[PDB]
Amino acid sequence: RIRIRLKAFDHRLIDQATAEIVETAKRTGAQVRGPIPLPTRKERFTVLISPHVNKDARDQYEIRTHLRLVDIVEPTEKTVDALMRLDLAAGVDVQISLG
Amino acid sequence: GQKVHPNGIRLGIVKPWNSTWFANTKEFADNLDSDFKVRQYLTKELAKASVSRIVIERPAKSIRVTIHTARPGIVIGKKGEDVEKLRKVVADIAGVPAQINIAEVRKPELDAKLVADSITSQLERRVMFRRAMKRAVQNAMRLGAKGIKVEVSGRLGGAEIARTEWYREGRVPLHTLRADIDYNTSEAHTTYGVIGVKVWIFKGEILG
Amino acid sequence: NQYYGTGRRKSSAARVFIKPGNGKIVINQRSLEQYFGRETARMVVRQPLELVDMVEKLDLYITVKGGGISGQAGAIRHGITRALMEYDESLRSELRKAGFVTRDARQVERKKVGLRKARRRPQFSKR
Amino acid sequence: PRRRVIGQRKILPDPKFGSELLAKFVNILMVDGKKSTAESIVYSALETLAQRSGKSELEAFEVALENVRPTVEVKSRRVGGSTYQVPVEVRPVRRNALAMRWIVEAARKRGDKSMALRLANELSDAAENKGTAVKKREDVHRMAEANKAFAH
Amino acid sequence: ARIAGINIPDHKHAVIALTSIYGVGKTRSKAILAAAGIAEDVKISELSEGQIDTLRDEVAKFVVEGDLRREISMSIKRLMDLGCYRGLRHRRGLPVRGQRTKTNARTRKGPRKPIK
Amino acid sequence: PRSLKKGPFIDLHLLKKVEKAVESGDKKPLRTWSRRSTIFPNMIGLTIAVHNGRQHVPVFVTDEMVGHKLGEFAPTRTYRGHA
Amino acid sequence: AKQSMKAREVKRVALADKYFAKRAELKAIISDVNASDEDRWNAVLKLQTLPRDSSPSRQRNRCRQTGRPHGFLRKFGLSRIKVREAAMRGEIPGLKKASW
RNA sequence: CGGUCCGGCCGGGAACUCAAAGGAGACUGCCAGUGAUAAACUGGAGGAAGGUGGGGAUGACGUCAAGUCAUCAUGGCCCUUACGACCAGGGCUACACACGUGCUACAAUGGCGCAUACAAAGAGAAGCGACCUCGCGAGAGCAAGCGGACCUCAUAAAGUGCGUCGUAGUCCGGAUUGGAGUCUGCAACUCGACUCCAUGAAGUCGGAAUCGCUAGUAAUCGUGGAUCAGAAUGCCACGGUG
Ligand SMILES: [Mg+2]
Ligand SMILES: [Mg+2]
Ligand SMILES: [Mg+2]
Ligand SMILES: [Mg+2]
Ligand SMILES: [Mg+2]
Ligand SMILES: [Mg+2]
Ligand SMILES: [Mg+2]
Ligand SMILES: [Mg+2]
Ligand SMILES: [Mg+2]
Ligand SMILES: [Mg+2]
Ligand SMILES: [Mg+2]
Ligand SMILES: [Mg+2]
Ligand SMILES: [Mg+2]
Ligand SMILES: [Mg+2]
Ligand SMILES: [Mg+2]
Ligand SMILES: [Mg+2]
Ligand SMILES: [Mg+2]
Ligand SMILES: [Mg+2]
Ligand SMILES: [Mg+2]
Ligand SMILES: [Mg+2]
Ligand SMILES: [Mg+2]
Ligand SMILES: [Mg+2]
Ligand SMILES: [Mg+2]
Repeated sequence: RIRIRLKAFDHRLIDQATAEIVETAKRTGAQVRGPIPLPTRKERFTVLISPHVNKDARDQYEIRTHLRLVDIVEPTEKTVDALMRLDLAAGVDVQISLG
Repeated sequence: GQKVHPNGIRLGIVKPWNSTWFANTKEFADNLDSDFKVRQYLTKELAKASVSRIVIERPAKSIRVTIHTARPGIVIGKKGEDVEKLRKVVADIAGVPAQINIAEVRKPELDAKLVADSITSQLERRVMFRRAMKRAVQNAMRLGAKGIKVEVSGRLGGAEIARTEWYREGRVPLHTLRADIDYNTSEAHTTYGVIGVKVWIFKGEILG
Repeated sequence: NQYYGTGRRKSSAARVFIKPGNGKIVINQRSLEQYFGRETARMVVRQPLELVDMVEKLDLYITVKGGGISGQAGAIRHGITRALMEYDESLRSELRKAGFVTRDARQVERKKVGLRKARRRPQFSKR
Repeated sequence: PRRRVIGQRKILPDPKFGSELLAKFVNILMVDGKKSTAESIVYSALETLAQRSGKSELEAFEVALENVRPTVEVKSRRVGGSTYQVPVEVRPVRRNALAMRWIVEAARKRGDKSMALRLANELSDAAENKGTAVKKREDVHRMAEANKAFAH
Repeated sequence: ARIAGINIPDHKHAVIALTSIYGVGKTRSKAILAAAGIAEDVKISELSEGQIDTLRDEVAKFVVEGDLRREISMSIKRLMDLGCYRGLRHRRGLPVRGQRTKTNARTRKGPRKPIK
Repeated sequence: PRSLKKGPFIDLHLLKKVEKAVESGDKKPLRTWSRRSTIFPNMIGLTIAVHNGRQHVPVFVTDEMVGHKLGEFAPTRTYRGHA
Repeated sequence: AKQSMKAREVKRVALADKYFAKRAELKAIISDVNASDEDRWNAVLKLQTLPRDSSPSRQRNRCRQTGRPHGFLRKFGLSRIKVREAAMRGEIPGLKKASW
């Protein structure tokens, strides 16, 4: 099987991108498992906001990495060329591995 | 100082970002650095033309710059010459193969950056600041926005004491998190000092 | 035959499977007295079967994860009451009087900024 | 508060006897949140005190607390140039709190070996109408009996 | 009674009375009783002179009171006559190993002297 | 403290200057900014002018200083007293 | 900060990535368990002969836009004030105000 | 259900905890009374939660010539073979004193030793570093797994069971000082952290006064992250008993 692990910053965009990859892979191949979600990595930061002196004045920010996993169990000869041909959306990183 | 950045409080819900891509924990800072280099370069070069926004977008080891401007004539000029002359040097700055998309904005007296640079350039060429503010305010109202609040601040053309003027009209709620509040600020360099301009423009509430 | 109930507490998630039996209260592959080292915690386990007269009438099969001693025990109580309302369905008024079905909506409060804990400020002084 | 009229707080009874009064007493004894050690102290103390006195822990603790319940208490009013200390008829749930608080404060001020023995000796004295808790109740009640004139 | 020339308490436990010597603490006392075979549950009372002989041999194997006070006095004296930084700090009477002295050096400065 | 597996620490120029001055055998002050260098027994009997920040304070090396780095004999701050 | 300080940190990055090889060489020859002892002495001495500014432990983490030394954030490369200004203008992706 | 090396561990299985995404839900909805037929309140049957469910984010016009020209930007003035640079060493860590904020305690609701159980949040490539061998230990050597619901940091502690201790300057407290060291690092003397052995100061609950907190709060116990070669009793977070 080839496992597909898609990391992104926006849940709407990652849902649309995994939707387009699951329909393009479904059209050619067979036995796509499912777009499962995994734990969202919530990186967090704390900034003092005064330029000189206030310890009691702070903002806190998050980068909420959303992360999905889509499995392809029965690849044909050409679905791997289909996905290496498929330019994916601007702002979604993908990792694919057989095994 | 009290208030919040009215773009930053709506970066999630209604307003989109200005630099959308992904990185690991390894190339995040270098993405930020090359992004800031091409931002400062593009602003400094096409500051004569009126840029409004820059969407930096790097899909899969190539960069893409979407320049929302209002006057494309000083951005382009002749038959696609200066745009490629800029595109090869954006590739030179970022180090990556590149693309430049250039988009227009309709009604160039409605976005937040353009009105701010209008008041800025008028204050550099030394007009009355009240005429500049009231001109921009009534221009946006007859252009049909729901609200505008402009505010100039500091060393207002012949003072030693620095007061802060603001005009509002229409309605422009800031504590609403579902409004569409185009906010931007700018700085005018006069020999009286640095005169600061801020402008809020409310376009319309957006539903879920 | 079996019945299901999910109980939840501070950070404890409990799975309860109720059957008619003879008294075997077995929790996470070890006995009740070998699991909970507090008669208050065993009391919070066996409270709704003290309200009803089903102490030794019905056995179960319980797993639990997360939380602490009392958090786990309260999750056990919540799952057992959910399963009893699945079982006889008529003790809804009785469990509303007992105050057991009411999912305890308290949580550890988040430490705010500038404050040493959730609500304690440091030593303010005029000078 | 000023606006809220807040009612009481439900506390679960003990697994030993079902006594809400003993639940309040183990709560008032417990400090730093460790409920288990105070549970062990109050269970040991009621066990040995019932073993001495004969009868049950519930009745023994209740009558030795009833011998140290206050009847009327004292609180400031100030309105002149000196402080009036007026008497007030206590509330029928607050007198329990005062009784158990004075008992555990006398138990902490006692000089015994272990706190189980401290509570045992103090509540046996509070059954025999003697001890620091009994003398504290009698002197608060006698100060209220002195200042009976400010029942305005 | 006597161990390394200095008495130890009698009613107390073995290692707790063996910690009462200048030079053997809890770890060295536990090692002494390990080498002696007397476990650490006995008192100094009900101990016989053969066991005290074993303890005396094993305790005199270490460096205990008098030699240890010669060691420490000679080491501090060595620093002081050498005139290094730690020697200068010892003869001033301040904390040596790098503490702060704007406040909180009171173990070496004693009490707080008034200025009047 | 310095790790035993690395041996001691003495930098190149003080080691070379010490070895040249002990191969010759003169008594002049060896001016030296290297405050951090462990004293060797081949430095015994010499005057080392250790820089203390302000001046070149001299130490006459004996046999007792066999492990101590040179700035122990050279107090950087100056404290007379507060009275 | 001062432009001398920014160029000084560029000097430090230059010398560090220049001598990344010899430092790992001589620190292997220092830290190894079975080694020729005068070779270990030579490794320590040559490690001193290397320039002091070629340690990776000597370069302070400046800001990447203004060179402010205190208040770095490694996942952004910028100082705290400039990262607040950039995060509120919107030049950093996925960076909203963490409400929890 | 199977097969069980007895360890979710391998065929599995979609029920469950769980992980997100989309939703439904709580609004005076219903009832009674007060209320001016109103706004509303006092209640209560339903409901997981009853009136803002809880917590955060959001800080109106402006006040204090508040703070920062040392994040940055900048009018003017001042320096220009120097107030600009570069390097070594020192200082920012001093100390007759005084204050603020914290931590450790003054112990028996406790200390010590031996077993025993229950988490949440995170962080990792010049990095996290298992297993195994050596060292009492801090750690050393070998070194797979890992950009990670996969592996590592990592054992949670208070708690529970037993023993002991006997109200003492104690088997409390742990300061300070000597010796021996490991790591990081060109380099631990000024000036790091940590370990071991020894040493065991003051302190026996605190005057005048003052502070925090209304419920998972106070109090108490652990764990992580940022910064970071090494260096937190702080800061920012998470749970546990309560
Ligand atoms: Mg704010
Ligand atoms: Mg907490
Ligand atoms: Mg603070
Ligand atoms: Mg203050
Ligand atoms: Mg004060
Ligand atoms: Mg000793
Ligand atoms: Mg500059
Ligand atoms: Mg550094
Ligand atoms: Mg109801
Ligand atoms: Mg109700
Ligand atoms: Mg609001
Ligand atoms: Mg002022
Ligand atoms: Mg320097
Ligand atoms: Mg400082
Ligand atoms: Mg071992
Ligand atoms: Mg014990
Ligand atoms: Mg005492
Ligand atoms: Mg001790
Ligand atoms: Mg010791
Ligand atoms: Mg004393
Ligand atoms: Mg409140
Ligand atoms: Mg870390
Ligand atoms: Mg660190």
